Amino acid sequence: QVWKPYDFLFPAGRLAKLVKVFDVYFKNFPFSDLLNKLKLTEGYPIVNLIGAAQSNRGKFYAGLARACFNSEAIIVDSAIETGLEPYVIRRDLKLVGVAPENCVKYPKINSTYKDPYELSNGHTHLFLVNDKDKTLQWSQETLFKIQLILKLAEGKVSKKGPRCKIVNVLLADTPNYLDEVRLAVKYDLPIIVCKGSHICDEIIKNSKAQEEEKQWNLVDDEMQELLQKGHFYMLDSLDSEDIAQYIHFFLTFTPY
Amino acid sequence: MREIVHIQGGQCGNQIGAKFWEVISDEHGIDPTGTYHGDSDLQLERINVYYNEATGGRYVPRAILMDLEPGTMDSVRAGPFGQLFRPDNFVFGQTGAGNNWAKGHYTEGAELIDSVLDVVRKEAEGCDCLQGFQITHSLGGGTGSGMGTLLISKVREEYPDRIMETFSVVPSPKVSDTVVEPYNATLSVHQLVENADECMVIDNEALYDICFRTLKLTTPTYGDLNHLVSAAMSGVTCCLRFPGQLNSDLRKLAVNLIPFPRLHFFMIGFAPLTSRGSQQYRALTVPELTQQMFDAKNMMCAADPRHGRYLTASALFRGRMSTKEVDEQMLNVQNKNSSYFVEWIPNNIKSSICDIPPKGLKMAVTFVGNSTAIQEMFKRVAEQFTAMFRRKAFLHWYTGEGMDEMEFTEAESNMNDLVSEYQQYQDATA
Amino acid sequence: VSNFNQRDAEGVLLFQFGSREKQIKRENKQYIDLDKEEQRDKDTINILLRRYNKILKNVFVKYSNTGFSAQFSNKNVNSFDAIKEHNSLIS
Amino acid sequence: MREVISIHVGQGGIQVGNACWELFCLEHGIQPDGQMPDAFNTFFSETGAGKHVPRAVFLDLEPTVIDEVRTGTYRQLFHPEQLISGKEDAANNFARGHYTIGKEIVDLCLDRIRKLADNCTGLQGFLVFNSVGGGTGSGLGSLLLERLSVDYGKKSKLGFTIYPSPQVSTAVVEPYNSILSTHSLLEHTDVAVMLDNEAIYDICRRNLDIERPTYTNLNRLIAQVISSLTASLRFDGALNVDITEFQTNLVPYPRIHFMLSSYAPIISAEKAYHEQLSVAEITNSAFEPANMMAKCDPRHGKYMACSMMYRGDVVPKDVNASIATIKTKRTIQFVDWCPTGFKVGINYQPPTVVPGGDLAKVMRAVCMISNSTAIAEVFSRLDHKFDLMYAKRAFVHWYVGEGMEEGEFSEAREDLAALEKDYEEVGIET
Ligand SMILES: Nc1nc2c(ncn2[C@@H]2O[C@H](COP(=O)(O)OP(=O)(O)OP(=O)(O)O)[C@@H](O)[C@H]2O)c(=O)[nH]1
Ligand SMILES: Nc1nc2c(ncn2[C@@H]2O[C@H](COP(=O)(O)OP(=O)(O)O)[C@@H](O)[C@H]2O)c(=O)[nH]1
Ligand SMILES: [Mg+2]
Repeated sequence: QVWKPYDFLFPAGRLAKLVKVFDVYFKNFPFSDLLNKLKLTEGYPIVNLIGAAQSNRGKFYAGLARACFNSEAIIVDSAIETGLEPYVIRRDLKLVGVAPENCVKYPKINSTYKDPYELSNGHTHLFLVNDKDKTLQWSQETLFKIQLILKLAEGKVSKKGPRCKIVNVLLADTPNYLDEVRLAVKYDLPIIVCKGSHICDEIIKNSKAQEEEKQWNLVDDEMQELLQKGHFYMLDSLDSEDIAQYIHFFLTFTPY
Repeated sequence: MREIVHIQGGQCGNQIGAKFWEVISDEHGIDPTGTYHGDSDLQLERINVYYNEATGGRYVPRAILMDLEPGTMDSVRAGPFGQLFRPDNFVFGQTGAGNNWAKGHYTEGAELIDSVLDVVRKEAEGCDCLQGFQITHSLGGGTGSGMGTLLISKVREEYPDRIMETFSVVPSPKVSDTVVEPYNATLSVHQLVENADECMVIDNEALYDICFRTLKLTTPTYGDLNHLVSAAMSGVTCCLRFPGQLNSDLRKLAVNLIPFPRLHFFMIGFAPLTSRGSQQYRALTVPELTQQMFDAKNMMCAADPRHGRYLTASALFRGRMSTKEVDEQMLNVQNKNSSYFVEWIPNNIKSSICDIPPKGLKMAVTFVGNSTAIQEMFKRVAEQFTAMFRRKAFLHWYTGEGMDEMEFTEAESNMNDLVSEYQQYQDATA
Repeated sequence: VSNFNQRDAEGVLLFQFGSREKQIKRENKQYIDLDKEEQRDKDTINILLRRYNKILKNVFVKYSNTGFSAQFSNKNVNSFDAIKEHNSLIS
Repeated sequence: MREVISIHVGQGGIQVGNACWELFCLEHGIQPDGQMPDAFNTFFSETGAGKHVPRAVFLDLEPTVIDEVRTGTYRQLFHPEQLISGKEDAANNFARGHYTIGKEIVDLCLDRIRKLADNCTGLQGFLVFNSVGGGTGSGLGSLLLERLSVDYGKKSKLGFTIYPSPQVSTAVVEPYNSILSTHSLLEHTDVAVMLDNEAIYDICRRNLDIERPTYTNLNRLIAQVISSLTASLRFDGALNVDITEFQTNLVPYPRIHFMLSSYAPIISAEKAYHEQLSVAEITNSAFEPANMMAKCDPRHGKYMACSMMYRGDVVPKDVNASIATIKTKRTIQFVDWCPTGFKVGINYQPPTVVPGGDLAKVMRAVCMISNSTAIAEVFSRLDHKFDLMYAKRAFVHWYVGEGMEEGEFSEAREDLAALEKDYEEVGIET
């Protein structure tokens, strides 16, 4: 058995579905059977958060959650606390976390100290991925995360229709964003670069600068090449209404 | 302090009250003219529980009498102790309900109830510390079972934290005096479970059985049934009006006898009861009282208590007696009958002692037990209801006054759900 | 809740394949904190509460003294301040 | 210049306070009117000319018992405004007396406590009495202890709680509030003494030869135990003991302070004088398992420390010669890490007799306060009783609707599990 589903109860929190994947490199992973068992069988619009971690973006996440609610979109992140959780819980949004099982901790009952890599309350579905040797690190789950996103957007094969729209939101609050951006560009997916992280602020600043004035101090050369090849959209706002308008636009229309 | 007001409705409730107040007045030494002529000091210390004070030194009950026809209250006034009731509290209509629940709850009972609610509000707002209300009415009549139950909801909506008592006579299929009894019984049980904090069922068939077998008197009349019901009614609040070893108000019984909020239908019984010719043979002892108290034929309901298991039980001893004997006898009555007591709640019998016995008796006991055997009454009531309703017999009388069959279906479903979930705990095991 | 001799661990982690779904459905048979809400919602609600404050205060005063409290029956209210405090509360 | 204040809350607390306050007044020669026709200062205070006022306060929400006190022969003794009374009873509901009605009364009690404490100059500590299996008693005792622990801090408080019997019970819901109150006083009281009724019933039956005892006979024995405990503060003795000299001798660890008591001799005047009542035989009778004042078997566990008081004409050498005999016996074994476990006190004043009572006049008596490992059985059986009904969440709605949270029941269970584990961990040898 390549995967096993569980009911996961967050301490003082919601009941989630937790799926352990025992081999992330398994050829032809049975996503159809997995998603049928989770009742995730419709095609859903997807908002994928790239490099999501704990950040001071509170009102921005309220706008993002509103746009996802109005579009019936599933949010996909890295299963750790981001500050989106209160808005997701209140609106009954589907929040899907994908993480390596070895890189995350299970929440402790009545713990006075939250670990920054603890699974956050608000996730409705958790995908904990492993290799055979249980040595998986951050970025190695990224291929599984994108394949899951593509299958969630396609839904059941019997629905003859185009897949639902997928938008990526580059937060870059963690340094491990590069592999996920590389895969998003490879699948021709739109990427919203959101203000608030040092990496995103540098990208936005350099997008407005003339070529001769561009200074890259934090962004790797590979990311600079990806910015020319991919569909990147700069959001120089932390306003809840501006992110909601961007997400709603990209979930409804493809501008390229 | 912690006093209660009396509200009665219908003919049956008025006849019950006409003896309950006589019994209370005789207990407190109040003459039918409202003048105290008692012997003991304790007879006056807690008289504020049931009686108000007026100028001239006379006492007046805080009772409210309501009916949709004036005959019964015009008759109770001419009876003994009929002058105690304040004339202002008499409220009545000019039409009547004709044993039709719809007329007494939707069309006629709705317009009249404002006047009686005015005097009810006057009585409750004034009193020192409210304990609660006690209600006497019959489920076999239209005006009673309608107006009383709607008044229950109206009172509960305004006093959600107070306690509410109801002494309800349900129509037995053995002695039937009205053909439309199942309809207004089933409709009333639906509303009664949602609002009453306590309910005590009483059956005329069980009263006749008791009178014929235990007292062995030749010709029972309504006066004897009323006297037994009145003694049982007085026994519950005795320790609230007199000192004792372990005082226990109504709220304490509510805490200890109701495990879940929807299981509050008790059946009661009074001991001792002996014939005139055998009153000299018997000797009053605690074992003699407790053996008659748990006797199946002594229950005020035809329900057979050895057809189910007690969830809990209560006893209110009266007179001066040793507590050690009471506790050991309660333990013995629970060890010898372990099969009829539910096992996942240990020590499910409550006891209380009051040092003031009834006038003329040296010892007395009032028994209030919550048992699973009460399901049989709702079963037969629902059986008759569904036998009569499937043909829509007598339905037009109810449907001509704004009521529909949907409220009948919901009432039947809720009553059946109550029956099922009441026995759910009978088969529950630890 | 930690057990006997359990300083701490995790008290809510795993059940069999969403079995709790049937139990939660049987058992099932949120406060809006304006300080955590969007600033627009906080500001618009505060504007509306200011606009209708006179109505809300009339409604409050109309209902705050309509309940029968046996506690405040005229005899035992020894101080004007206790009456004032009661009249400033709604049940 | 040494004082102590006794707190009486609940019906059982007030009824045992009455019992101890006849005895103290009789022992110090004070008439029931409070007038004498320097040892009184421990319990009383001088008013300047004439009467003495007890250093006691009576608490209850239900007014019947206080009204009985204020009309008896002792109406002139107590200060009129230290008999704090409520209007509405808690009705065996713990959440009521801790969250709903006790909070509005606790402030007056604390004001009275301050007004009594400012008079004392050498305050030794507080005494408190409360029957645990009741709403107001347990709830108000918990709240008062919690307030006193922070208002005064290091002052010593002693609790004479009456836990329910193993099988004999008067209520049906008393395990819940017993467990909650044990939770509350586990971390808040310095000494707790076991007092369940069944053991004292057996004592009366076997020794006093009374076949129909009442609560007064039990309360008189408890009053005698209290007098024996506090005699050393107000009478000259060869080997004195103070209240503050307890946690250094009977309490090995801060968590473990529940101990069970015994008294000897207990005998009636009809056959008391036929035997010599030597010190050896009385100190043997005091250690008999059947004479424990709580229904627990000491043969099932080790002893930790024994503090035992004598009074009369006893000589220390005879006491030592009897402690040696007890150390000799093979049926009584002490814990390994305690080589000597006896604290002995000797007083000269013989116990006083109450006229019309049960006990006779004797020249020698012994009262023991013993801490033993066997006490865990009562906790285990109370826990088992609690779990049976908490499995199905029975009677919980009566507590959730009075302001208490759902999770409050679980943590009391966890603390009892911790206490039971601690008692097992202590009793193992090294
Ligand atoms: N030893 C002894 N125990 C008593 C006495 N009276 C009551 N009790 C015990 O107290 C328990 C119930 O608590 P009570 O003291 O009667 O009532 P309460 O503490 O005032 O609590 P409420 O019911 O709310 O009034 C019973 O289980 C009895 O065992 C007494 O006179 N002597
Ligand atoms: N105990 C008792 N029961 C009575 C008396 N009179 C009538 N009943 C019962 O009440 C039922 C009829 O109720 P009814 O008079 O129609 O109530 P109403 O519609 O409110 O007036 C009958 O089945 C009788 O058994 C009485 O004096 N004493
Ligand atoms: Mg009481």
